[PDB]
Parts: sequence; C-alpha cells; structure tokens
Amino acid sequence: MEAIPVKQFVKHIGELYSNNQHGFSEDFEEVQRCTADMNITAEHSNHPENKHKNRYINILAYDHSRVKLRPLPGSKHSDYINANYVDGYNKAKAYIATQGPLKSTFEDFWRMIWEQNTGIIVMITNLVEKGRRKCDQYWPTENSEEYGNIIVTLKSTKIHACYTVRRFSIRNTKNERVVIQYHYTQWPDMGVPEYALPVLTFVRRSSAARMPETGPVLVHCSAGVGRTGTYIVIDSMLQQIKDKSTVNVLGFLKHIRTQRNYLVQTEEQYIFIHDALLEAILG
Ligand code: VO4
Repeated sequence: MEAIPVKQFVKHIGELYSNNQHGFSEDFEEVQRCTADMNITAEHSNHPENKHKNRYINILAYDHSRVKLRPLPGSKHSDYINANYVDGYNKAKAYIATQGPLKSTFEDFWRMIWEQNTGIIVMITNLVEKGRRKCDQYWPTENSEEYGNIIVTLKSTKIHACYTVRRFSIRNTKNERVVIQYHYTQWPDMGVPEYALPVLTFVRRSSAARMPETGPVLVHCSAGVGRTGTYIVIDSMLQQIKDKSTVNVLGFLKHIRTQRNYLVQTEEQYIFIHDALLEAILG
C-alpha cells in the first residue's frame, strides 16, 4: 500500500512530535477506531469451556486468524488457544501473537509450538511486574520438564543487560528440535523503555535468529497485544526499510489490528515504534 521513502518518513516524524505530539495522538486515535466499523467475531474465545484458557477476560482471539490446535480425542474445544496469526513484512502469518501462558495452558502452548514448527519464542514481559503476576513460568529452570507429550530441556542461557536468551531442546514423546527463547527483561512496570537502542538490538538479534524455513515466530507478553504488537511493527518495518527503503507504520498497524485485538496498545508504544525506527535509520 502507501509506503513512503525513508527521507520523507524522517521529516514526517518531526511533524508527529511537534505540537505536543498532537500528531502521534491523532494517528493512534485513528488506529483505535480503525476496526470500529468492523465486527470481528471471537466465538471460540468467548465459549464457556474456553474461559479458563484466557489470561484476561477482555483480551480475545479473533476467530478468522486464531491458531487452532489439532483436536484431542475424548474434547470439543481442545483446539482452542488464545493466539492469532499475524502478518509480517511481505509474509502472511509471520508471527503468532499469544498471551503469557497459564499453568493450565502449558500443554496447549508447547503443543502449538510443536505443531506450528516454531523455532523462536519472543517473550516481552517479566513473570511478575510491580507485584502483579503477568505470566507463568512455562519452561524448566534447569534440565528438563514435561508438558503433555512434549519434553523441554534447557541447554544454555545467556543473560545480557536487557534481555536473556535461553536455548531449549524439545522432544515429542508422541530431543528433536531446537527452540530459542529471546526474553526481554527490562520493560519497565510503568510505561515504555527509556531508550530504544536496547529494544532495537533485541529485535535485530531475535529477528535474525529466524531460520528458513521454520513456522511462525511466537511473540508474547502478558496479554499478547501491547509489547507484542510493538515488537511486531518494529520488526516488520525494519524489514521493509532494509528491503525497499520505505515505511508504512500506520498502514501496517491498521492492517494487523484486524488479526488480533489491541496490537500496540498505547500511544506511548505507538510513539516508541517511531523512536526505534529513527534510531535504526540514523544509527
Ligand atoms: O503484555 V502486553 O500488555 O504488552 O500485551
């Protein structure tokens, strides 16, 4: 669609900041309303047998783009996980955006990873933030843990200033696959990171870890919409910039909003997307 050249984008940024960022605020208000004339169904999300599988009652997975698990013999809603396919730059279903797993969905989570042939997990939340539970620990602290038919083994860990990388082997007892978890650990309990550069490095390193041809990269935070959407837009726009030297943040964001509710949840995040791209463009 309407992509603009990097040079123009770079002037456009200053205009968005100018009058108190009234521009950014108007853009994001446009994103918020972009699906207002779109009734998108989420029937499986709202089904009673599935209610315990949602971390947040108001954060749903749209039906048309939801990831389906293969049905289990025995129930009629065992295909459900709160997770949607999301497009990336020049590729459909480049990501799976999902909530932070609950103990009750650990098996579903890892089965989904197995079935989708996912090789990369991007986690952008701490387990607990400001005293509040945000995600349950769905991986082994050391050695191995069993989640249904999938056994996960921690092979190694590197802990950087702002993010942690865990290498796992996972095996379906019906260890067969490598899964790399990139875990950003310095998102503040309030608001957005103060400097984009660390996030930028995180995105580049985690995006580069993507092998041809694995399944979608799984990206989650707590709800799987705010930091998750921000990661997705930043990663996708860096792709487009590298590829065509153009950028379409607003267009892309309005597009993926049809694929999962609330992606890029706050105006601060919408602005932080631009801080990050500008640093990548200048640096
Ligand atoms: O955990 V998020 O609120 O960034 O969706």
